Amino acid sequence: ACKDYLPKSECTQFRCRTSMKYRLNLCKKTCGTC
Repeated sequence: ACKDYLPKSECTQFRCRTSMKYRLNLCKKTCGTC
């Protein structure tokens, strides 16, 4: 359902914490949002 546009090194749970882009724009899950 939720894939990643980058590796765990690019999409950090932190990204979804404060950065919206990395969540929806980049990876779905890897960023911690699915």
